[PDB]
Amino acid sequence: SMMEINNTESAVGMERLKVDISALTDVDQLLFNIPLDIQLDGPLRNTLVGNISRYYTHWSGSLEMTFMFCGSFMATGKLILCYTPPGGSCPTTRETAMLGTHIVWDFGLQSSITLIIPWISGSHYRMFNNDAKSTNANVGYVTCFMQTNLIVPSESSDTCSLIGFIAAKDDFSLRLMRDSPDIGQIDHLHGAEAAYQ
Amino acid sequence: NLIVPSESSDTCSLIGFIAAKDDFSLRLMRDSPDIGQIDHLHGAEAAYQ
Amino acid sequence: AIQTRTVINQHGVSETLVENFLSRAALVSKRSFEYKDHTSSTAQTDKNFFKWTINTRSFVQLRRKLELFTYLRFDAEITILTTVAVNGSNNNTYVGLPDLTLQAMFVPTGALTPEKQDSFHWQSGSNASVFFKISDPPARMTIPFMCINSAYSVFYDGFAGFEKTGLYGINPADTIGNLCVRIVNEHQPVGFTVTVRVYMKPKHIKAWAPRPPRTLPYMSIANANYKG
Amino acid sequence: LKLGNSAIVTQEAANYCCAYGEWPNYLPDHEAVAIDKPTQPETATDRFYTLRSVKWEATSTGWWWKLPDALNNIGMFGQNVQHHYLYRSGFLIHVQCNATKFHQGALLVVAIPEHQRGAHNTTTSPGFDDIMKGEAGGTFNHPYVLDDGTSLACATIFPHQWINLRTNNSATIVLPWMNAAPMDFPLRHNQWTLAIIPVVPLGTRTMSSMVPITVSIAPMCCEFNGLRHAITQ
Amino acid sequence: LKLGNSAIVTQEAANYCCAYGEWPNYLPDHEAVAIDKPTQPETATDRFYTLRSVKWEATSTGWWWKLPDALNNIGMFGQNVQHHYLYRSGFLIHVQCNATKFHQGALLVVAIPEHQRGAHNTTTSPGFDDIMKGEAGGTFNHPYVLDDGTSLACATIFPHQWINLRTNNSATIVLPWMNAAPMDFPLRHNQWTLAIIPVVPLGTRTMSSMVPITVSIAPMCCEFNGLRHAITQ
Amino acid sequence: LKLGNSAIVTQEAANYCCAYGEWPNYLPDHEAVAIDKPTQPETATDRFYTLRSVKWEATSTGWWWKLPDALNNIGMFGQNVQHHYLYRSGFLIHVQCNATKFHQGALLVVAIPEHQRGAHNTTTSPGFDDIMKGEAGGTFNHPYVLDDGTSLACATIFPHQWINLRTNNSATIVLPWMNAAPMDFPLRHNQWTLAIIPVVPLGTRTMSSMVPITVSIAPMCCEFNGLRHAITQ
Repeated sequence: SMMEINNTESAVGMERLKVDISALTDVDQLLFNIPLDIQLDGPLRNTLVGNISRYYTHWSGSLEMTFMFCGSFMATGKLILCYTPPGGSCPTTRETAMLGTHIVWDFGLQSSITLIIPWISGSHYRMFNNDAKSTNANVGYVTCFMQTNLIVPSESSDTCSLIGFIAAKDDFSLRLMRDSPDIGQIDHLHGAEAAYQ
Repeated sequence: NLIVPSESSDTCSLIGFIAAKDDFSLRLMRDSPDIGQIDHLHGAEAAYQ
Repeated sequence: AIQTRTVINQHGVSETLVENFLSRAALVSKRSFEYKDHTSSTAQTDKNFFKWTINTRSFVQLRRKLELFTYLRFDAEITILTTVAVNGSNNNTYVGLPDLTLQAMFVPTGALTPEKQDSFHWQSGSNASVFFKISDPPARMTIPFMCINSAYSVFYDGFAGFEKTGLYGINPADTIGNLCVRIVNEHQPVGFTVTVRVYMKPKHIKAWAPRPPRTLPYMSIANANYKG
Repeated sequence: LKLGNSAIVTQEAANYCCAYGEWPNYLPDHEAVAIDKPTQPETATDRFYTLRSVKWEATSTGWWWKLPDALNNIGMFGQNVQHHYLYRSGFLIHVQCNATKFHQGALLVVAIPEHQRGAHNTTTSPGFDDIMKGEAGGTFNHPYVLDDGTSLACATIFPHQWINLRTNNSATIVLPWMNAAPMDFPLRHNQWTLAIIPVVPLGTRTMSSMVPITVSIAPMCCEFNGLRHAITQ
Repeated sequence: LKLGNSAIVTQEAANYCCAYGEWPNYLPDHEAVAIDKPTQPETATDRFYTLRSVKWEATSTGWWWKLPDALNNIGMFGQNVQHHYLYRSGFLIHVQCNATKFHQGALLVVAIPEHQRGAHNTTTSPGFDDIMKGEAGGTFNHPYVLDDGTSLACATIFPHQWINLRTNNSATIVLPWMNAAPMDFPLRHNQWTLAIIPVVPLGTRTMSSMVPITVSIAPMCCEFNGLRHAITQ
Repeated sequence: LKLGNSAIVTQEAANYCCAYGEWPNYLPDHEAVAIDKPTQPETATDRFYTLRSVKWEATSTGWWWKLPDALNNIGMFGQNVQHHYLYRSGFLIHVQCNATKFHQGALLVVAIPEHQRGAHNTTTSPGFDDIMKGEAGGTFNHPYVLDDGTSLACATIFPHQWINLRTNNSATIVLPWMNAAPMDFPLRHNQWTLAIIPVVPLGTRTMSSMVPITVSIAPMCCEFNGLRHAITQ
């Protein structure tokens, strides 16, 4: 299931499921900064795993997040994906992306790349006495950097796009179901008070 | 004529290599005249010190 | 904005079953109907009895829970929790709360839905009713799977008929029933504002063709219109 | 390729989507309890009905054809839809696009069970005109919401393939019957909804140079109710 | 693909270069005679350290990264390089370029044992700044001479693959330890030198439209010396 | 003696305290259900980290070091504490004192599970500064109450040895993991609290002539979470 990979709030609706890679997007630039946290605003909001695990408090397990490049057939470019563990800082450059656990995905010949994430574990915490603070958790990041310039033929489009999906493995599991706060009670729906007639 | 798409480069290049097989063989070694004796190298007369 | 993390062992798969996931008795309909003695028939067909067509789309959270799946088969365990409340005042010590009984009658498709608290449809007999009181535990009726197809179309891509207008998503099937709750007792001199909070617990749940959940807020029960 | 009909579609390697892992099938023991005289296993109805090629631009948002909304009023399927009250059919969704190797784009071919699509900022239900579109089909005014209030980011849990134009230009979703009913009326209801939704706009160095998305549907294991019944004996 | 590290690189088919025909390995019987406490077979150090993508133009001449010059000051390899006196590691050179099918160019991926590179028209030795370049690495001012006085026309006798962009965009050179020493100090010495050298300039009908050469290095069978030694008994 | 680390402590006969009768151990079947990639059985982290010798006077009351509060910010344990989110380790508490045969004193070496120590006559919780002390550790302002509201007279039900200076100057408490959690974060939490508490003041005919209490801790079976994970496949 796709994620809202474009974290820019100007890009909303359709083109927030995709990120643009152009010839002017240069080398060693952070292209997306997906956090691996479920119940806070970001790419992991309107996903399958995020929305189903918003019905639950605890969502420990592993996710199987898959990216495919959506460019031309000969749209070749080396692109480094860095995943960071919950204990650590978010990478900002290719140099600190290389030190962490990372893969280098050249999408010249491979169209879809497939990432396996070890044991993301987050929950909902209400440790404060009746405060209802809705404590959150940061338990990971998946980042993107440009290993080289994306090059294209002159007749093809330079602004080549990229989408990505996320799934779950068998060790992913949920516990202690709750009401999902995605939709609140509107209490003035037009179809209401008609079944009540 | 070498033909290319309009978006690709028309001046398409070509390189080449050379190797040898097992029947290739050499005999009667000599000094290679690729580099001659310069006799005024800067690092010289320093090991001689 | 405190950020804390905990390690969860979490060696369970049965808590994410569809049966456990939808088998929670959630509030599906609630209103207070004014049973207080009607010498004059005012605000008819809703005053002296509680009528509600049995649908899961009336409340938003439980609605978004069951339209996670396209097709659903469940025997809806209906738990009806009625709490009366005397409107007005009589004295200061105790107003006196009678143990009045209620006929929580279930009116299926093809059956006559009552239009008043003293209509002849309440004494039909064919459509099954439970008679329970305030002092009694709340009425737990597990109604069976009432649909002429084999699953509840919580989306129905189509109309109830080839003509008329406004039947999109209205299955001729499903239409689980008309939960009609009255007070069997004749009108007391003092009045009660009884609110019927009925809870539906789906039981023996099988889900088919699972879907993306609803992400923008709902705007109507009958359709799936959106504020984009 | 795909020679099992009266009309074929020549393409590359198949790579079918077993939609929910299951193939189309006829009535098993459900035949006795459903509406009787369902015997017709209509094979001329299985003709590969190619809809007219919808036009993929960068500015486009999406298209949809409901599966009884499509293929009715044309061909053997349309004629038996008018002459027959109820039916059952799986559908062999086949989506092609004559897009060049230089073209840029992703395309969510998603077939939706019961796409009860809502209207935009009106509380009324959509009607006959804006639901029963027909051969050309409607366009997603809001493909990110899938016109239903859902999310396109989770549209892939439905039976779906993916036209990433750099690796494939062909989709094959082999839909089953997909109804609560064993057999259902094609006039009043749609069991499926093919949705051609570009999550990436079509990309060229020009103004998104032309590709057509030609959509070809064959009703697989299509089974109507029988008008020709021996009412005697 | 290449899932044996904490960081992966997804690409096409491998086509590795067994560099001089041999794989990386740890210390065999050489462990007893070398510097003691070498036990650490550091596996988090084997993370696929992708260097930042150097920018291939037609006007460009080449790039180089010495293998201990690269991967030091960053990551687990860099931190163990500062904390550790000596080490041994083979290197899995992996060179990718997101070049289109329309792009034109050849690229000599050559890994050089002991690239003692000379200066240009100065008799002095190159120093700390122009040898220990780092993550980005230096550029070949004279790639035909390989900055060493040698010839690029015979650079292929070294372990090498070939990015002919019309047939492959991936290189994989699986370097062994490559030292006279069994274990050697990474601060003062480089065992290898990856050299991305275009023998053909990058070709497009435009002004050599952009491709990046993303270079990814994993230290295979990387083995440092052990700081945590039981000095008792 | 104690040669199983990179740093040894030479002393007399061991006389260890199996803390609650059990030895340290790694994750058994609990590894699959806890946070994944815990594989690192860090052995350089097992270095015998000797804290600086706290100074036993007659006027002194006690000392304490929480076991993740100690050994963090120094050494391999400290560096992996900053680089790692969560961990599990038992601790080999070893308490020495170079006290003469003429010296007088008893010393309750007591390791406390979850020493949630309270403040003195203030109702507020103790904070970062007065809990996370560090290498030197805090001093018991009220060792009879153990700073917790409990009693020191029942502090011996905890894992404890006894430095009666007339019979032994060595303590060895072999602590297990001791948490409700299988693995826990070392930054935000302490599983143990070593407490050097003299129930007898140090006695000499002089003004309690000098002995140092040198405290040496080795994290036994120390196991962090793995940063170097193969995120591919």
